[PDB]
Amino acid sequence: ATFLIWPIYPKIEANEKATAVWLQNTGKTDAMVQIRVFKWNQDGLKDNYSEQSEIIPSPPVAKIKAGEKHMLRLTKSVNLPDGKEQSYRLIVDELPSKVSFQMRYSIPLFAYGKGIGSGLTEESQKLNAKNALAKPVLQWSVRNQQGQSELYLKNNGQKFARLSALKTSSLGKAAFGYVLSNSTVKFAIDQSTASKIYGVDSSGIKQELIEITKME
Amino acid sequence: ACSVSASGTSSISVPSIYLMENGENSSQFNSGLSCTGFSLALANMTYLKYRVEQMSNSFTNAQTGEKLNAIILDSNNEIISLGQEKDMSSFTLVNLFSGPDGNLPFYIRLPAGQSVSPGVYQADSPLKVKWFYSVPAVAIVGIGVFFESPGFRRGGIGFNWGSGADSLGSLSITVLPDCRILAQDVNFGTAAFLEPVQSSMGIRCSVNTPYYVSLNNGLSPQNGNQRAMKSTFLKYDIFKNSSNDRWGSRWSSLNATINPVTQQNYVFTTKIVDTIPAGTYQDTVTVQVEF
Repeated sequence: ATFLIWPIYPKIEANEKATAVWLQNTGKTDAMVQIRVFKWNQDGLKDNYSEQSEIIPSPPVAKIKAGEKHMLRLTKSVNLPDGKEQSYRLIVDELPSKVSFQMRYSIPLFAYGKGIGSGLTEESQKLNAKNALAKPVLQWSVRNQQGQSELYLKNNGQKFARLSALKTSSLGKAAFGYVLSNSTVKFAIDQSTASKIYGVDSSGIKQELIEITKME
Repeated sequence: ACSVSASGTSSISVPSIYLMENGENSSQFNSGLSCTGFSLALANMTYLKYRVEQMSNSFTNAQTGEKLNAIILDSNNEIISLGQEKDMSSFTLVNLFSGPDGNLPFYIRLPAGQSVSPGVYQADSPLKVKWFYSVPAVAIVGIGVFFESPGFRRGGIGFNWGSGADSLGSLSITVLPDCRILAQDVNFGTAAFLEPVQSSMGIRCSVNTPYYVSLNNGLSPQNGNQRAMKSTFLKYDIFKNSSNDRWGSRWSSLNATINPVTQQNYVFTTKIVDTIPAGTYQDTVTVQVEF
């Protein structure tokens, strides 16, 4: 079964009560889809996910037959705190001697309280124009646990950073890294730079070269 | 009444691969002219002529220079072209006004196999239209009342289209990231115990869309993280390429057979781990794609 799901970077603006994600089967076989939405935080310097009722997906399960197009409604049950970007993960499970494969899409989802937006629309860009911290503000530090080396990234801004390439010239085997707003995360590294790291952020409308200074 | 939009933006969003393979169906947007309270009695002729004074079928992404081409149509789904007026006056034209705002719709259509990176593709010029109209009004607002552009005369006063009223609006197409996954079955051989199988999984993603691909431990893990196929159970595992590196919970989209809309292909070998009799065992493994 050929499954098409978009958008894969959805968001709910401050003045929107819900957004939509499309589920479309272009194959010739039917598929079953389960939809869940988890709250996403980086407490404990790592990605944690939890059950939540703030964003309710409708429907929670759907049969997507050949040629069908269903809407997945993501609706806010309550209003979010002013000036805050809430992070979530949309999880949709696609089910069309042998070993067969079924799909699972982990999709980033962001919802916005008053006075802050995604920045991918003109209206949300104006909202963030009136907000100084409506961007990622990143700091790094390297402290080495039991007993390897780990890179720490801190975000002091009110919006997330989606980082792709780091270093100063690149860490293969790292497609992306998320540093959520008002959060700190750590990674697995080696080598020495002992300054400020150079990175690329894909959070906004275009790939911006973002500078991240060392914590000291 | 009838009014003309002096400023405004219309936007459609399409995912990129679907755009390449299917184009985009006639999407309705606001022409610039809107009417509410029009009569639906079809008793009085609705005069309406437009002149497109400015328009572009080219849509440009400011940050790459890439472009999309679009067809624009006029609510009878007739292609509109600069430098040519079209009189749409009929008795039934009044039923094309759509939505609560009574927007007279235009349509945008994207054909072909246009392949472009995700981003905002803005019309190279705004859509500026001059309108000449006289629309019968519903009876409760008056008898014989019409919503008219400036200087209009329905006809000791001759018929006159007047000087017209100008609308102006911008058009934008947002191309969205998009990924397709194709993962076929791994079919082991006969029975009466099974050679390994080197297969592959394919992912066609839009250009700047990184991801991690993880595989779970199937429906019947035996000691927590040992994959096994259900008949008793038969233990197996999955390894990246032809190596001894277990593929599990992962594989970065940057690190497997990626040449250039991009396509990644992931080669993996499935091996039996144990004398254990036949046969016909099965498992289903979850492929998680994480953006």
